[PDB]
Amino acid sequence: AGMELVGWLVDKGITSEKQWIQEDQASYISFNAASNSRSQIKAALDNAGKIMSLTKTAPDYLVGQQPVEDISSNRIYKILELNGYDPQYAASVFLGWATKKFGKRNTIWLFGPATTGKTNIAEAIAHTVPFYGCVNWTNENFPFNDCVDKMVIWWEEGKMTAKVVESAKAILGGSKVRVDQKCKSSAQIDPTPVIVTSNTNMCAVIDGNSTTFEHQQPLQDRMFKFELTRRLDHDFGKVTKQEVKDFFRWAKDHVVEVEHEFYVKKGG
Repeated sequence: AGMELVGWLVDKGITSEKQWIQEDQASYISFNAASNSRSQIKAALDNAGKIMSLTKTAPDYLVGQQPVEDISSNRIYKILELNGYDPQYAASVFLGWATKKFGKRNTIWLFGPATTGKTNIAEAIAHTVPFYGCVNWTNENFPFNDCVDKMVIWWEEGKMTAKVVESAKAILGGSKVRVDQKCKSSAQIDPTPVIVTSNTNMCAVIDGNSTTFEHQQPLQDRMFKFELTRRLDHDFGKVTKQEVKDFFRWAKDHVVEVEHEFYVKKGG
């Protein structure tokens, strides 16, 4: 119906024609059944996307709209239990994290070895959302260049530095900050749930030829830490976006009180 598509694209979280085809070819063909308007398709995709990135949030897409029958086979549910965490408890911190419920503690850190699935979970979540940012650090100058107007920020590797830590603490803590880009333009990063993935200590800040833990406690106050040790190995497979969607839906239908602390407990 003209540009009635813009409401649909936003609902499905579709941001590209190619993605549209791959996830729901049938509808692509259905909407364009009586002419394939280059110009119309383009402006719909653009309008959507502007609408998603500027006024929508992580929960609108991470929280699956379908009831979850058996969560026991969900790869995120497994890996949590495997490493000794109460699934339903861990789930609640994730849901609250995605929701900006624990103000300040706006970051989830998955610490552990290379095959423990930390990267497997983080990546599935970042890709489940319409817009996500990756904290580079290859650009030590502007490491947060890709963090504006995103629904999730994935901190995949590297180490903060003395010159960036003040900004880092704000993003990690969920506080609005402006990241000066000299003449060009000072970008503004709004509160965004951040997920960190590392095998090293993320609280250790590099300051030239020395490393410091001077910021350790402030950094620790903004995170929920998980420790993953059980090596999973091939055949476990990659957690899927659908699995991401069910986990958060399950977490919402079985929400328990969460302890506002750095180390996530394992009881249960």
